[PDB]
Amino acid sequence: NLGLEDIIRKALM
Amino acid sequence: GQLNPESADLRALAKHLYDSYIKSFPLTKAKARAILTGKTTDKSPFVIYDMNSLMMGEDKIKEVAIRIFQGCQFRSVEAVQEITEYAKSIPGFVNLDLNDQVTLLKYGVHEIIYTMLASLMNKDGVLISEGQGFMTREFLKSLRKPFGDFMEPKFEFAVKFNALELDDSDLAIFIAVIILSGDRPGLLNVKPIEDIQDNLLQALELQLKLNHPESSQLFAKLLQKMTDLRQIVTEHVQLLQVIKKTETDMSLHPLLQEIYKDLY
Ligand SMILES: *c1ccc([N+](=O)[O-])cc1C(=O)Nc1ccc(C#N)cn1
Ligand SMILES: [K+]
Repeated sequence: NLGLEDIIRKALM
Repeated sequence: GQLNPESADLRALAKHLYDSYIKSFPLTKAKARAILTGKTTDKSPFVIYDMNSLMMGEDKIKEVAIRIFQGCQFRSVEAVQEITEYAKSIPGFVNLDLNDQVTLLKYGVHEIIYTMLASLMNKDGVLISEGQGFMTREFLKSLRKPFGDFMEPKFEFAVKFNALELDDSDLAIFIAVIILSGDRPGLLNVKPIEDIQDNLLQALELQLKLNHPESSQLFAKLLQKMTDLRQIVTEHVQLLQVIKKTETDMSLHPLLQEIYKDLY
């Protein structure tokens, strides 16, 4: 899920 | 076994992970077990065990299955953010390639959510609605297909996993080991991941030896539970595929749909 990757990417910032 | 600079470093790593665990996850296993065993005065969850009790607890709160999966994944955003924050505390994780960090987490979060879900389960059912409700296992199992088959494999995992009697200090290292799995698809640099997991595995083994004197091969038995976690995730991906390929009008009570959204 790209939405999940995006949630993880934003959280990793 | 000897108390040497090596073992002391592994105990410092376990304590560091435990402290970050406490800061990242507000709901711990100890808090969940206190609710399940009826030792929390301020929390007496309502028990939903049949259709009658389901409608009596109404105030306490596109295919139906897809909306449930969309809803529970949206309610799981906070968990993903907390798991991601925990991973930053794992020494070496942020130094890895960012693509590998995302790959490790995007597969790891599902297994960790199921690990945390097992803390919310006993043989009778599972806590819901932020510890304010308790949904029984047999009521879930009794629901019409395919819904009645959703949670039963997760209860079966939970009873075997909870019988290991791990505490939050055990789980902190176990979760870190899950994240640093160097066998995920699409990983670019596997060796730096394995080097970190090797340290986490040494810390896990020492933690289990000190914390569980009455267990035999608990290190091996815990690692075997990763096989169960991956099977649970794979079954969901498969079920969604056949659901995307089968057109079945599935009716489910809206209160039950709300409850399933608190599960995974
Ligand atoms: C959400 C709510 C309820 C259920 N359930 O009862 O089975 C499942 C879900 C959900 O979305 N689960 C899930 C499991 C694994 C993956 C992955 N990858 C995604 N979603
Ligand atoms: K019981």
